[PDB]
Amino acid sequence: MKVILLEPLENLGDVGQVVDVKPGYARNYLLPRGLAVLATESNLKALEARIRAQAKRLAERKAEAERLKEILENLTLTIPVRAGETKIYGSVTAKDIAEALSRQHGITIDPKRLALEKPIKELGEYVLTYKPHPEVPIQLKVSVV
Amino acid sequence: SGKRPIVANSIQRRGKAKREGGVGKKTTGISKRRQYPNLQKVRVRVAGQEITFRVAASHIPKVYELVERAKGLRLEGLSPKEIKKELL
RNA sequence: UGGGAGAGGGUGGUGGAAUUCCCGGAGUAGCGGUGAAAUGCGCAGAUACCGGGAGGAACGCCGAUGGCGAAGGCAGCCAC
RNA sequence: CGCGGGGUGGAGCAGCCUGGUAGCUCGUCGGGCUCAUAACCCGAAGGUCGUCGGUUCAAAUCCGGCCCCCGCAACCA
RNA sequence: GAGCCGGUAGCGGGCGUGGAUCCCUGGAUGUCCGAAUGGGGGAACCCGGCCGGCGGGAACGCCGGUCACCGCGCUUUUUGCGCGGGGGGAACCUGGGGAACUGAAACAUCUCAGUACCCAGAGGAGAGGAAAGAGAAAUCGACUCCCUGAGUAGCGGCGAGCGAAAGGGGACCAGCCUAAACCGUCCGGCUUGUCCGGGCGGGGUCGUGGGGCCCUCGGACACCGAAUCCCCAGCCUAGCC
RNA sequence: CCCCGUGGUUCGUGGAGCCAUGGGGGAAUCUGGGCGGACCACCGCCUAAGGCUAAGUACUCCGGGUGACCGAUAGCGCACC
RNA sequence: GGAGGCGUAGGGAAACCGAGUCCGAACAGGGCGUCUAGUCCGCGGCCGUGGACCCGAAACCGGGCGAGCUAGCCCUGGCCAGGGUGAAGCUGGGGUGAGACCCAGUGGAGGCCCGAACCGGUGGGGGAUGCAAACCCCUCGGAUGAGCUGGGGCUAGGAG
RNA sequence: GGCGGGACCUAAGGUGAAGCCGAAAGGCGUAGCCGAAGGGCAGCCGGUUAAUAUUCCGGCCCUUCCCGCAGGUGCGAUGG
RNA sequence: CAGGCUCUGGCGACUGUUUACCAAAAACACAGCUCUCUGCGAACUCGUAAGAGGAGGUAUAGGGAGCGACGCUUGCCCGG
RNA sequence: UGGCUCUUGGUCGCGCCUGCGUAGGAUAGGUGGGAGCCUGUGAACCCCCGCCUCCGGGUGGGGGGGAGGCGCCGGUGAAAUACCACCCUGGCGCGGCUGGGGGCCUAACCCUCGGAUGGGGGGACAGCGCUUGGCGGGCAGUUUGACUGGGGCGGUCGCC
RNA sequence: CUGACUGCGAGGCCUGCAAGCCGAGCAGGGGCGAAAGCCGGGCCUAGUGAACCGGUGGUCCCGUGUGGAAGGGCCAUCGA
Ligand SMILES: [Mg+2]
Ligand SMILES: [Mg+2]
Ligand SMILES: [Mg+2]
Ligand SMILES: [Mg+2]
Ligand SMILES: [Mg+2]
Ligand SMILES: [Mg+2]
Ligand SMILES: [Mg+2]
Ligand SMILES: [Mg+2]
Ligand SMILES: [Mg+2]
Ligand SMILES: [Mg+2]
Ligand SMILES: [Mg+2]
Ligand SMILES: [Mg+2]
Ligand SMILES: [Mg+2]
Ligand SMILES: [Mg+2]
Ligand SMILES: [Mg+2]
Ligand SMILES: [Mg+2]
Ligand SMILES: [Mg+2]
Ligand SMILES: [Mg+2]
Ligand SMILES: [Mg+2]
Ligand SMILES: [Mg+2]
Ligand SMILES: [Mg+2]
Ligand SMILES: [Mg+2]
Ligand SMILES: [Mg+2]
Ligand SMILES: [Mg+2]
Ligand SMILES: [Mg+2]
Ligand SMILES: [Mg+2]
Ligand SMILES: [Mg+2]
Ligand SMILES: [Mg+2]
Ligand SMILES: [Mg+2]
Ligand SMILES: [Mg+2]
Ligand SMILES: [Mg+2]
Ligand SMILES: [Mg+2]
Ligand SMILES: [Mg+2]
Ligand SMILES: [Mg+2]
Ligand SMILES: [Mg+2]
Ligand SMILES: [Mg+2]
Ligand SMILES: [Mg+2]
Ligand SMILES: [Mg+2]
Ligand SMILES: [Mg+2]
Ligand SMILES: [Mg+2]
Ligand SMILES: [Mg+2]
Ligand SMILES: [Mg+2]
Ligand SMILES: [Mg+2]
Ligand SMILES: [Mg+2]
Ligand SMILES: [Mg+2]
Ligand SMILES: [Mg+2]
Ligand SMILES: [Mg+2]
Ligand SMILES: [Mg+2]
Ligand SMILES: [Mg+2]
Ligand SMILES: [Mg+2]
Ligand SMILES: [Mg+2]
Ligand SMILES: [Mg+2]
Ligand SMILES: [Mg+2]
Ligand SMILES: [Mg+2]
Ligand SMILES: [Mg+2]
Ligand SMILES: [Mg+2]
Ligand SMILES: [Mg+2]
Ligand SMILES: [Mg+2]
Ligand SMILES: [Mg+2]
Ligand SMILES: [Mg+2]
Ligand SMILES: [Mg+2]
Ligand SMILES: [Mg+2]
Ligand SMILES: [Mg+2]
Ligand SMILES: [Mg+2]
Ligand SMILES: [Mg+2]
Ligand SMILES: [Mg+2]
Ligand SMILES: [Mg+2]
Ligand SMILES: [Mg+2]
Ligand SMILES: [Mg+2]
Ligand SMILES: [Mg+2]
Ligand SMILES: [Mg+2]
Ligand SMILES: [Mg+2]
Ligand SMILES: [Mg+2]
Ligand SMILES: [Mg+2]
Ligand SMILES: [Mg+2]
Ligand SMILES: [Mg+2]
Ligand SMILES: [Mg+2]
Ligand SMILES: [Mg+2]
Ligand SMILES: [Mg+2]
Ligand SMILES: [Mg+2]
Ligand SMILES: [Mg+2]
Ligand SMILES: [Mg+2]
Ligand SMILES: [Mg+2]
Ligand SMILES: [Mg+2]
Ligand SMILES: [Mg+2]
Ligand SMILES: [Mg+2]
Ligand SMILES: [Mg+2]
Ligand SMILES: [Mg+2]
Ligand SMILES: [Mg+2]
Ligand SMILES: [Mg+2]
Ligand SMILES: [Mg+2]
Ligand SMILES: [Mg+2]
Ligand SMILES: [Mg+2]
Ligand SMILES: [Mg+2]
Ligand SMILES: [Mg+2]
Ligand SMILES: [Mg+2]
Ligand SMILES: [Mg+2]
Ligand SMILES: [Mg+2]
Ligand SMILES: [Mg+2]
Ligand SMILES: [Mg+2]
Ligand SMILES: [Mg+2]
Ligand SMILES: [Mg+2]
Ligand SMILES: [Mg+2]
Ligand SMILES: [Mg+2]
Ligand SMILES: [Mg+2]
Ligand SMILES: [Mg+2]
Ligand SMILES: [Mg+2]
Ligand SMILES: [Mg+2]
Ligand SMILES: [Mg+2]
Ligand SMILES: [Mg+2]
Ligand SMILES: [Mg+2]
Ligand SMILES: [Mg+2]
Ligand SMILES: [Mg+2]
Ligand SMILES: [Mg+2]
Ligand SMILES: [Mg+2]
Ligand SMILES: [Mg+2]
Ligand SMILES: [Mg+2]
Ligand SMILES: [Mg+2]
Ligand SMILES: [Mg+2]
Ligand SMILES: [Mg+2]
Ligand SMILES: [Mg+2]
Ligand SMILES: [Mg+2]
Ligand SMILES: [Mg+2]
Ligand SMILES: [Mg+2]
Ligand SMILES: [Mg+2]
Ligand SMILES: [Mg+2]
Ligand SMILES: [Mg+2]
Ligand SMILES: [Mg+2]
Ligand SMILES: [Mg+2]
Ligand SMILES: [Mg+2]
Ligand SMILES: [Mg+2]
Ligand SMILES: [Mg+2]
Ligand SMILES: [Mg+2]
Ligand SMILES: [Mg+2]
Ligand SMILES: [Mg+2]
Ligand SMILES: [Mg+2]
Ligand SMILES: [Mg+2]
Ligand SMILES: [Mg+2]
Ligand SMILES: [Mg+2]
Ligand SMILES: [Mg+2]
Ligand SMILES: [Mg+2]
Ligand SMILES: [Mg+2]
Ligand SMILES: [Mg+2]
Ligand SMILES: [Mg+2]
Ligand SMILES: [Mg+2]
Ligand SMILES: [Mg+2]
Ligand SMILES: [Mg+2]
Ligand SMILES: [Mg+2]
Ligand SMILES: [Mg+2]
Ligand SMILES: [Mg+2]
Ligand SMILES: [Mg+2]
Ligand SMILES: [Mg+2]
Ligand SMILES: [Mg+2]
Ligand SMILES: [Mg+2]
Ligand SMILES: [Mg+2]
Ligand SMILES: [Mg+2]
Ligand SMILES: [Mg+2]
Ligand SMILES: [Mg+2]
Ligand SMILES: [Mg+2]
Ligand SMILES: [Mg+2]
Ligand SMILES: [Mg+2]
Ligand SMILES: [Mg+2]
Ligand SMILES: [Mg+2]
Ligand SMILES: [Mg+2]
Ligand SMILES: [Mg+2]
Ligand SMILES: [Mg+2]
Ligand SMILES: [Mg+2]
Ligand SMILES: [Mg+2]
Ligand SMILES: [Mg+2]
Ligand SMILES: [Mg+2]
Ligand SMILES: [Mg+2]
Ligand SMILES: [Mg+2]
Ligand SMILES: [Mg+2]
Ligand SMILES: [Mg+2]
Ligand SMILES: [Mg+2]
Ligand SMILES: [Mg+2]
Ligand SMILES: [Mg+2]
Ligand SMILES: [Mg+2]
Ligand SMILES: [Mg+2]
Ligand SMILES: [Mg+2]
Ligand SMILES: [Mg+2]
Ligand SMILES: [Mg+2]
Ligand SMILES: [Mg+2]
Ligand SMILES: [Mg+2]
Ligand SMILES: [Mg+2]
Ligand SMILES: [Mg+2]
Ligand SMILES: [Mg+2]
Ligand SMILES: [Mg+2]
Ligand SMILES: [Mg+2]
Ligand SMILES: [Mg+2]
Ligand SMILES: [Mg+2]
Ligand SMILES: [Mg+2]
Ligand SMILES: [Mg+2]
Ligand SMILES: [Mg+2]
Ligand SMILES: [Mg+2]
Ligand SMILES: [Mg+2]
Ligand SMILES: [Mg+2]
Ligand SMILES: [Mg+2]
Ligand SMILES: [Mg+2]
Ligand SMILES: [Mg+2]
Ligand SMILES: [Mg+2]
Ligand SMILES: [Mg+2]
Ligand SMILES: [Mg+2]
Ligand SMILES: [Mg+2]
Ligand SMILES: [Mg+2]
Ligand SMILES: [Mg+2]
Ligand SMILES: [Mg+2]
Ligand SMILES: [Mg+2]
Ligand SMILES: [Mg+2]
Ligand SMILES: [Mg+2]
Ligand SMILES: [Mg+2]
Ligand SMILES: [Mg+2]
Ligand SMILES: [Mg+2]
Ligand SMILES: [Mg+2]
Ligand SMILES: [Mg+2]
Ligand SMILES: [Mg+2]
Ligand SMILES: [Mg+2]
Ligand SMILES: [Mg+2]
Ligand SMILES: [Mg+2]
Ligand SMILES: [Mg+2]
Ligand SMILES: [Mg+2]
Ligand SMILES: [Mg+2]
Repeated sequence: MKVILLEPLENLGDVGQVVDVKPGYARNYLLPRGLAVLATESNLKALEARIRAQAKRLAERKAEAERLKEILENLTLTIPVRAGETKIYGSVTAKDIAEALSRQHGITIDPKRLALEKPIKELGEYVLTYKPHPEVPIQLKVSVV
Repeated sequence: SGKRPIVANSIQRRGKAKREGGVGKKTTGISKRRQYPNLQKVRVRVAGQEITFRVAASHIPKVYELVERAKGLRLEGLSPKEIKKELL
């Protein structure tokens, strides 16, 4: 019988797959113990939702990180800070960045996604990196003045 | 019996023993026999409680298939027998 | 009173050896048996050999020109 | 009638499969030996391998047909 | 329209043209039993719960209503509410089950026979019914029943027996609803999704195939019309000239 | 639909179809699918796996009508409690 | 009311042919068939299929009714005069190392004995259209047991 | 009201909610219920009628229930 | 009211049971012997089944068969 | 009617491989292509191993190694040995396909336990449904000839 | 040398039916003899079995709407 396993099963396969197993094995084990479900014409449909949804869901999430890819790449981030001769007065972390970035223009970004752990304590310009999408990063130009 | 989605009252028919050649001639010895329908028990969860089906071998899936249509149903509160009826 | 020797007797328990049987392992044409041979046993897998198990009976060497008891009779081993 | 197994010395069997080997037991005759049969030991005659036929260098062997026995399930107006 | 208080007189006592008896129609009353049903039970008996009533009535008794069970819907569950069933019926009918004698001059196939009988179910009927038909006619056109086809075709220890249809002639004549595609709604499931499926409503019903969604048509006034509903004609339930 | 076991039909295994279904395998949606007596081709027929349907037909407990039907051993078992 | 039926053509299994046709190569022979004949109704004789002149089994099969008789069992009651015999055990004494065992007394066992009720029915007689579809008289067996018996209950037709 | 039976109990057996099986009819069966010469249960002597009598009458004796009351106590069940 | 007795043989040990209504026996039953099945959801029995009995028993138990107290004893033949 | 795992037979193509009576140099499985060819796509010879086994040779992996290594033919025999083409006997490896065998499991199914949406035991067995064959007077229907100095036993039954 | 021929058959024996039995002559074709002529088995009278069921070969036939196949009929012959 055709079934839909919603659980990493050794011999069978990973979640969401469709494999036909022996009747009993599914009628007295899988289905009963809540591992897979009788893949009827009904569930096959609701499965297409699982696919199409999650699909265009991250395909539109990567399509939105496509707008930040175009604008965050062709723009420099000038940060008006104080500094002695080489190193900075205050100190710029990932907040002083996503903050003055949301202000100087209005772009909404998280200091969490922004790939930087080092609390910038030197003056000059650098090339940061932001991670909106796992496979579509964006090098955010810096300019700590 | 046979009273389930199957509905297969075991009907009797003839069971005749024949001696012959087949391509030489043929004769017989007739009797009456009761042909029962292969019928097994099917226990299944179904919402709260459990539930048994004295169903046939043919219409086994029909049960679990029905259990599927049952998810689109609203039931609860001590429903041993009443589940079956309200179960189509 | 004090010591000793002993298969003296009865009870409960216990040890190894070996026989047969069954299981498992390996292996093949013969095994067995007599003066000789047959009956019998084995290609359905015997004999020979290896491992595990079951059971009963009798106790090798010590042991003898030996000991013990009334006679019959009494022997592996421990205790009563 | 259809299926498959074989016919091997006076007799049965191994050889057959996957051809280069007629051998084995007993009988029987002569020899050894014994009180005697026997055991046991030496040697020997007897088989176109049921038949006819084919392929091969050679056919008991592999194969076709023919004769017979034995086995098999089935059949009988 | 003159008598009457059944058969049925007698004993006894009454009633009727202020129109009885009698005949019809509707209503009332209808103990106890019996599907029996509050519970029990050996039918016509026995005991009881709750509300109300009667009696000095608390005991006790009586009276009136009420309380079986099963199904479907309502109750989100339990507890209640409504609709229905149960049982009987000469014969008839469909369905579920189903002999043997007997015959074959024996008997086992075959026969009797789907007969007898059993059981369940229906109703004034039942069954069946608009084609996944028939069958050889580029034919018929639901079903049922009568005649015919025909003791034919064919079936058969090819024995005994068994025995059909097409078609033709007549009776009567009727054709509809739905599931699914598709659109809308309320509920909970949940992996929460542009969905799953439940119910509901719109939609749709077919053989030259039909339907659905989209596009064009103007697409509606119209037409078809109840197997339902209302009225009435007539008609049966007493009589009169 | 196919096969195994059977019922119906005129059909008793028979060249055995068609209709039904107890067991098993197990599909498609008009380029679908059954059928016209094994089976193939060709030609034609018909749309299965939901339901409903008046009339014509059966019967006679019951009321009526009639009889080359009986007339009390007949005729229903019973003319009559 | 002509649907339908019989008849006006037969031969052959059939294809088919036709006053002919079948076998066969046949212009032989021969089998069958032409030379014309009917239908419809009434009545009567006989036959078929029906119960089929009339009366009669032993049987068989379906469904149902009975264990108030008879058999067994389940449940709960009841009954069994009187007499006899005298096991075990027990006690005392004897005995032995202790004991076995012995004796006496006590004791009251038993599908024990005899014998009524009670149950049954051996042998003879009668009875035989009986008092009676199994009785009567004499006689005889059991009689605390596998006993008899009341009431309640279960089991049945190839079944009990 | 007092004997016998029921408005008490249970026995085999029957019935039979639950539950199980059977082509139909039906078959099995826990609980409870039904079911008795068994368990529980308060009347003895005598008189009187043409006929009935622990039944009517006499004498002596007794039970259940309801209501009220005085006193005593954690009272109370289909459950132990 | 109220045994006639004795001796000897056959069968069956014995009390018991039977052919209501021609047979009470030498027949059957019996204690005890042997064989055989059965490891428990037992074998066997009734039922289509559910189930029940077996048995709220467990190989010293239960089913079947034969023989028939007790004593002595039970021989040879698996070819069918 | 299920999970896993060891094991084993069948089977289809393909990969690799065993098959030695003498003669001829030999150990030529069949018929043939073909005198050319294998080798730096590194050989002859050595060293280690799996395996067939006629007792001697062959074949695959790897390393040393460095330029050779085979053959027709004459020969002899039934035929010929560069390499190559296919196939036969039997074998090994691959996956498909399908069946047998054993062991463990738990969840179907069954049993069971102060009721459990659970725990324990059995376990893909059993039970049951369909189909297969068999045993099967426990039960059912039914046959069991006739002539005949009665029947039965005996003899006979057609033809000359 | 294969007349142990095919297609036939006037007539007649026998006889309840069915079955049995003789056969001139015709045609095709064939053997023997010069020919006439003979040959449709054996000097003759027993050496056998209706029908159904089916088998094997053959064939002008039938073939379920149509070509064809299955199946069948016909001639031959088989299993009492
Ligand atoms: Mg679908
Ligand atoms: Mg700037
Ligand atoms: Mg600045
Ligand atoms: Mg199934
Ligand atoms: Mg299936
Ligand atoms: Mg409800
Ligand atoms: Mg001292
Ligand atoms: Mg000592
Ligand atoms: Mg010892
Ligand atoms: Mg030897
Ligand atoms: Mg031997
Ligand atoms: Mg041997
Ligand atoms: Mg001595
Ligand atoms: Mg074969
Ligand atoms: Mg064989
Ligand atoms: Mg030999
Ligand atoms: Mg010799
Ligand atoms: Mg030979
Ligand atoms: Mg030869
Ligand atoms: Mg045979
Ligand atoms: Mg009067
Ligand atoms: Mg009045
Ligand atoms: Mg009136
Ligand atoms: Mg009235
Ligand atoms: Mg009643
Ligand atoms: Mg009521
Ligand atoms: Mg009141
Ligand atoms: Mg009261
Ligand atoms: Mg009341
Ligand atoms: Mg409800
Ligand atoms: Mg509510
Ligand atoms: Mg509701
Ligand atoms: Mg409710
Ligand atoms: Mg609801
Ligand atoms: Mg309501
Ligand atoms: Mg009602
Ligand atoms: Mg009714
Ligand atoms: Mg009714
Ligand atoms: Mg009727
Ligand atoms: Mg009927
Ligand atoms: Mg007859
Ligand atoms: Mg007879
Ligand atoms: Mg008959
Ligand atoms: Mg019959
Ligand atoms: Mg019939
Ligand atoms: Mg029927
Ligand atoms: Mg019927
Ligand atoms: Mg009815
Ligand atoms: Mg109708
Ligand atoms: Mg209908
Ligand atoms: Mg047709
Ligand atoms: Mg009419
Ligand atoms: Mg007719
Ligand atoms: Mg016949
Ligand atoms: Mg008939
Ligand atoms: Mg018939
Ligand atoms: Mg018929
Ligand atoms: Mg017609
Ligand atoms: Mg739907
Ligand atoms: Mg839908
Ligand atoms: Mg929606
Ligand atoms: Mg809808
Ligand atoms: Mg609508
Ligand atoms: Mg509509
Ligand atoms: Mg269309
Ligand atoms: Mg119009
Ligand atoms: Mg109009
Ligand atoms: Mg209008
Ligand atoms: Mg009007
Ligand atoms: Mg009128
Ligand atoms: Mg009227
Ligand atoms: Mg009038
Ligand atoms: Mg079909
Ligand atoms: Mg067809
Ligand atoms: Mg089916
Ligand atoms: Mg399967
Ligand atoms: Mg489509
Ligand atoms: Mg058709
Ligand atoms: Mg068809
Ligand atoms: Mg056809
Ligand atoms: Mg076509
Ligand atoms: Mg339809
Ligand atoms: Mg009429
Ligand atoms: Mg009248
Ligand atoms: Mg009348
Ligand atoms: Mg008259
Ligand atoms: Mg007159
Ligand atoms: Mg009369
Ligand atoms: Mg004709
Ligand atoms: Mg004809
Ligand atoms: Mg002819
Ligand atoms: Mg002529
Ligand atoms: Mg003429
Ligand atoms: Mg004429
Ligand atoms: Mg004429
Ligand atoms: Mg005439
Ligand atoms: Mg005339
Ligand atoms: Mg007449
Ligand atoms: Mg006449
Ligand atoms: Mg006549
Ligand atoms: Mg007649
Ligand atoms: Mg008579
Ligand atoms: Mg008669
Ligand atoms: Mg009979
Ligand atoms: Mg009785
Ligand atoms: Mg008494
Ligand atoms: Mg007394
Ligand atoms: Mg006494
Ligand atoms: Mg005394
Ligand atoms: Mg004494
Ligand atoms: Mg003493
Ligand atoms: Mg003493
Ligand atoms: Mg003493
Ligand atoms: Mg003493
Ligand atoms: Mg003494
Ligand atoms: Mg003593
Ligand atoms: Mg004494
Ligand atoms: Mg004493
Ligand atoms: Mg005394
Ligand atoms: Mg006594
Ligand atoms: Mg006595
Ligand atoms: Mg008596
Ligand atoms: Mg008597
Ligand atoms: Mg006597
Ligand atoms: Mg006498
Ligand atoms: Mg006696
Ligand atoms: Mg006595
Ligand atoms: Mg009694
Ligand atoms: Mg009864
Ligand atoms: Mg009361
Ligand atoms: Mg009870
Ligand atoms: Mg009951
Ligand atoms: Mg009962
Ligand atoms: Mg009970
Ligand atoms: Mg009762
Ligand atoms: Mg009772
Ligand atoms: Mg009492
Ligand atoms: Mg008193
Ligand atoms: Mg008086
Ligand atoms: Mg008084
Ligand atoms: Mg007071
Ligand atoms: Mg307290
Ligand atoms: Mg208290
Ligand atoms: Mg207290
Ligand atoms: Mg307290
Ligand atoms: Mg207290
Ligand atoms: Mg003597
Ligand atoms: Mg005796
Ligand atoms: Mg006796
Ligand atoms: Mg004895
Ligand atoms: Mg004796
Ligand atoms: Mg008795
Ligand atoms: Mg008795
Ligand atoms: Mg008696
Ligand atoms: Mg008697
Ligand atoms: Mg007597
Ligand atoms: Mg006696
Ligand atoms: Mg007896
Ligand atoms: Mg006896
Ligand atoms: Mg004995
Ligand atoms: Mg049974
Ligand atoms: Mg039981
Ligand atoms: Mg029990
Ligand atoms: Mg019990
Ligand atoms: Mg025993
Ligand atoms: Mg005896
Ligand atoms: Mg004896
Ligand atoms: Mg013995
Ligand atoms: Mg003996
Ligand atoms: Mg002897
Ligand atoms: Mg034997
Ligand atoms: Mg033997
Ligand atoms: Mg399996
Ligand atoms: Mg299986
Ligand atoms: Mg499977
Ligand atoms: Mg399987
Ligand atoms: Mg395997
Ligand atoms: Mg292997
Ligand atoms: Mg493989
Ligand atoms: Mg040489
Ligand atoms: Mg050499
Ligand atoms: Mg190359
Ligand atoms: Mg190396
Ligand atoms: Mg190295
Ligand atoms: Mg190398
Ligand atoms: Mg190298
Ligand atoms: Mg080297
Ligand atoms: Mg050359
Ligand atoms: Mg190979
Ligand atoms: Mg595979
Ligand atoms: Mg596979
Ligand atoms: Mg296993
Ligand atoms: Mg295990
Ligand atoms: Mg475990
Ligand atoms: Mg386990
Ligand atoms: Mg478990
Ligand atoms: Mg476990
Ligand atoms: Mg299952
Ligand atoms: Mg249990
Ligand atoms: Mg469990
Ligand atoms: Mg296993
Ligand atoms: Mg199985
Ligand atoms: Mg069978
Ligand atoms: Mg037997
Ligand atoms: Mg018999
Ligand atoms: Mg038999
Ligand atoms: Mg008969
Ligand atoms: Mg016969
Ligand atoms: Mg006779
Ligand atoms: Mg004669
Ligand atoms: Mg005579
Ligand atoms: Mg010539
Ligand atoms: Mg003749
Ligand atoms: Mg001539
Ligand atoms: Mg001649
Ligand atoms: Mg002759
Ligand atoms: Mg002759
Ligand atoms: Mg021809
Ligand atoms: Mg031809
Ligand atoms: Mg034709
Ligand atoms: Mg033919
Ligand atoms: Mg022959």
